[PDB]
Amino acid sequence: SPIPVTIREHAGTWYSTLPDSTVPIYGKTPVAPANYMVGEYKDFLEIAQIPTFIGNKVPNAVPYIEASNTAVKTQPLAVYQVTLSCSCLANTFLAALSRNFAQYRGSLVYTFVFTGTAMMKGKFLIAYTPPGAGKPTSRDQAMQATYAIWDLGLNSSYSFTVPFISPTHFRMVGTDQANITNVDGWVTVWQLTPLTYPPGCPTSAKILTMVSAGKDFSLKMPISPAPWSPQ
Amino acid sequence: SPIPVTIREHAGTWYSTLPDSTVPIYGKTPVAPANYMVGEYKDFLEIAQIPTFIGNKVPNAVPYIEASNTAVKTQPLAVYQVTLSCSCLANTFLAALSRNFAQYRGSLVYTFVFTGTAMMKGKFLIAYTPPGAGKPTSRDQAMQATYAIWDLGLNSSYSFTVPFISPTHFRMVGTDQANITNVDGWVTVWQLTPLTYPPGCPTSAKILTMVSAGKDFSLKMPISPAPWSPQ
Amino acid sequence: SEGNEGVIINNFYSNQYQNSIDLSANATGSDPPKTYGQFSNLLSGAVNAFSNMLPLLA
Amino acid sequence: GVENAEKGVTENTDATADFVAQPVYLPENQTKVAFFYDRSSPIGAFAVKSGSLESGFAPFSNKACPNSVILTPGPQFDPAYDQLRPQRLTEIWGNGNEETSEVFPLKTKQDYSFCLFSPFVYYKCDLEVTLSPHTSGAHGLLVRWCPTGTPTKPTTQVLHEVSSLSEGRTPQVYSAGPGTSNQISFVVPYNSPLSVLPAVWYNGHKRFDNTGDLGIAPNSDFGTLFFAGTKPDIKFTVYLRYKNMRVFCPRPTVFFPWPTSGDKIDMT
Amino acid sequence: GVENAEKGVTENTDATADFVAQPVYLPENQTKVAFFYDRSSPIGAFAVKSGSLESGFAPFSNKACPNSVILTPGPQFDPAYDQLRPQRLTEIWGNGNEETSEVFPLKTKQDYSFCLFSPFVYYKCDLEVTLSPHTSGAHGLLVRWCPTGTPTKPTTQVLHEVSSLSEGRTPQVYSAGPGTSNQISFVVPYNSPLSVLPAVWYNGHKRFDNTGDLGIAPNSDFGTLFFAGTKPDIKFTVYLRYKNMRVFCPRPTVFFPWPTSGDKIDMT
Repeated sequence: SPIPVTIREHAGTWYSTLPDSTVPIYGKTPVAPANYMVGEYKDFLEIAQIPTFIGNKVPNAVPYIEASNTAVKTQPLAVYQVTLSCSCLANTFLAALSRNFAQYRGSLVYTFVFTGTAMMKGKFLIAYTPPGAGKPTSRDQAMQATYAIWDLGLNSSYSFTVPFISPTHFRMVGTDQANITNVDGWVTVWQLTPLTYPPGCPTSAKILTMVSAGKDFSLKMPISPAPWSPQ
Repeated sequence: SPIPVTIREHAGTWYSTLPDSTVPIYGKTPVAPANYMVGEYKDFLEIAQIPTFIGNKVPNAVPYIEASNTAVKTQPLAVYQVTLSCSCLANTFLAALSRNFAQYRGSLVYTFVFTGTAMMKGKFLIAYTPPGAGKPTSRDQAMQATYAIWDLGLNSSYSFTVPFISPTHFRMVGTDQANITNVDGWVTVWQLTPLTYPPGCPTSAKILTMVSAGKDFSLKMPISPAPWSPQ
Repeated sequence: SEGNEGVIINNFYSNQYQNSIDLSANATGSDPPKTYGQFSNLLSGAVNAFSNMLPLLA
Repeated sequence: GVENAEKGVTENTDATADFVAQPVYLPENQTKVAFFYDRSSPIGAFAVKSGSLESGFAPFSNKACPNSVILTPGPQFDPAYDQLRPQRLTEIWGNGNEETSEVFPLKTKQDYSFCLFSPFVYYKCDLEVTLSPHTSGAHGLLVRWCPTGTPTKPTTQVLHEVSSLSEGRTPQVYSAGPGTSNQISFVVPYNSPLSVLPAVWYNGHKRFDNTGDLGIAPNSDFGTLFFAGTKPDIKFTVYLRYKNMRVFCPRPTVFFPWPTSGDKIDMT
Repeated sequence: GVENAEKGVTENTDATADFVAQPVYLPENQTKVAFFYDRSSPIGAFAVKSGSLESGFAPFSNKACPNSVILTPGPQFDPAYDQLRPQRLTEIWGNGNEETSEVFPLKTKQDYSFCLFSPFVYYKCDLEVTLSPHTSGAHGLLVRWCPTGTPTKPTTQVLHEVSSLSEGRTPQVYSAGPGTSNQISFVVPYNSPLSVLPAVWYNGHKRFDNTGDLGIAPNSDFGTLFFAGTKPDIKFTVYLRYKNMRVFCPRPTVFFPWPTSGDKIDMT
């Protein structure tokens, strides 16, 4: 009547991620009601959608880019690599969230908030260039890829979504080494028309830059990034 | 047909509080009928409600306080901290019970029994002051908090309940170190009117002081206090 | 959702033991049950009505 | 609320009686008696004598770490006869016996926690016992359990080369192998001929002769345990766990010293 | 898509809003909070003092490898009182304390991963603990777990020859035999008197005296663990696993240093 068992070779091992529970030692303990509580979330995707600041001019990072009164088709206002590893994104919640997973999929959202004067006017060309032929070198080449024209007026910001264009269903989150001329392409910001203004107004303005996940965005396989010290 | 098992890493441990039973070695033993027995209880809460004596004038403890023929608004007859750790409560069943648990919640009941002459008369102001502004220093400040006026007459005692006023659902039973100016406030007893009497009667009386749990009172998580020796 | 547990078998320890007990407090308070068990001392003869009565003062 | 405590019974309230308040009840089950004592606590350290595995048993103690133990939460031993079979006592003996001595650690064997808090006159329960060798290396332990009031002098060796503990049909337990976890566990039934057991004191004598010595009621324990084993140098702790505890008649607990210090205590 | 971020809320899109595209959603469940923290991570290495198995406990550390541990993912220790009971801290201490020193490995004890990524203000959960001896030979370990806010000075030895850890009815765990797997595992309930716990910072003091020292809310941990054992030379790792995690109010995470290098990072 005692039951016969066969002991597996792995007898005694401890698995840090075992899909199971252990021995309870202090049962029947009621907790302190926490039912008045608010603000709970349950999925990181629930908040990955909130835009945080992209760092410009690293390592002297500022949360914005500057538009000028000159449109050089040869000069991007910004060039971001589309990699959740860009030093550019290093401190966005998107990047901080993403660094705990192995792969991502879906839309990335670059939000621009114009902060100049109400009296200023201007147009920007924001483009996404998939990899393969290198980064575009003039607005004329960028304009050949996915892009949008942002006109300044009553409405303050512009939300640009870079479409997930990829051979694989998912893309690796982080880079092992550095990713070349690769990565997954580039977001470049250009002036189409120069910032124009009347007399009595500054001749340049700051554009706030943020990033977030699109409704499309997914992350999978939780891991740990290489440990670091903020200092 | 022998069944394959995976041995957990914790193989061989002994848990002092395991929610389970062990091997029986002497079965089918009938007991001696104890069915004539009376007086059984099943929950400590069942008896925590019986008042026991508060010790006054520690370490020369007496089970009572003394009322006089003078009402000094500046002089409390007693000041108890509302802590199940007060040296004041050290020998009440409430305190002895409570010291085996981590937290409590609910009403504390301070019972006063007048033991003076039938010919005496008098009025007391009993107050509970929540923490935050320190202990009251005169009956005038106590009177600003929760209080009751106890009038002497035919009925011998007065049952004062200190309401559970707290930010947390539960309060810690015992103190780690000593609790300052904290603890959970104070019960202070003051004379409103002096003890008055006719000729031929003593000019002071003893008031018996006891404490008990209210119907509200709860205790949770059984532990062990620091060991002590009564001597 | 749930965590990282994916065993088919019913938990061997019951819940009140495997987990903490989530309770909820209502804003307006709750009445203790009337009695905590059946232990009690009893007071009898508290009142009156019946004796060698009404020879007894008014 | 006005009241009259002289009646011997006092009406219970909540903040609701005298002030504008609300009751604040919340359920919990850790205050039930059965739940409270249904956990293990130690009664002392014991030892085995050299080569007891293959010879006649004989009372003996290592460092006031004896050979046998009475299953009871009350005091027993009496360090002065560490070499005699142990007995139940009516007092706890300090660590030393003169001024300059110390109370802890106690010399006698008892469930100090049970002693410190048992607000009942009588109780009934089953006893779960745990033997824990203070070693993580192999350990052999032979145990003989005798119901209360039965023969407790396992002194005659009847079989050549077999411990005298290991004799008869009296329950014997033995753990000893290279793959054991060294500890032993088991639960014993309630064998006192008494209906319920005195928890603290029993105000009567042992014989009708009134050869006056009050305190303990005869056969009011769970029996005696005798040990024989192979590591005469390792000591082991013995723990008690009260299974389905029942208590009758509340009574006072042990006195706690007045803080000739503050207006509160702490820990230790 | 034109938008107005000043409102504090921004409409979410997919490539579909401005271009000729299609949504590309695919389900996954590894981003749920509960799933994410329901895995073990280490908080540091600990040690046992010599002969603690049979004597009074006393704070002590081996190489800044102490004796007891507070169950919390936050920093604790303070290498300067490696011989004092440990305490919760409001900062992490580097490996050295002067220029020429090093940040890793850290000296304090904490769940560095939790610290690095906890985008919530408050949380609630049960704690699963794993003790792993750094040895594949026999190992004896005695553990005492005390709920938060209860007595934590397991200093008086009450029973002769029994560890002072091994006293009372406070949960004690012990593994020690030639056939064990040496490791210990168990899960403790949530015992803070607080409704929910501060995950990073608590902007308030300890007393109403405002004897100003903000940071940690009192009794906001899962209790303290005390260790006694037989291999005073083997250290063991302690790991935490958050069972049924719940978090409230998103907040920022730890700063990541600007690559004063490329336009991307890597690993280490």
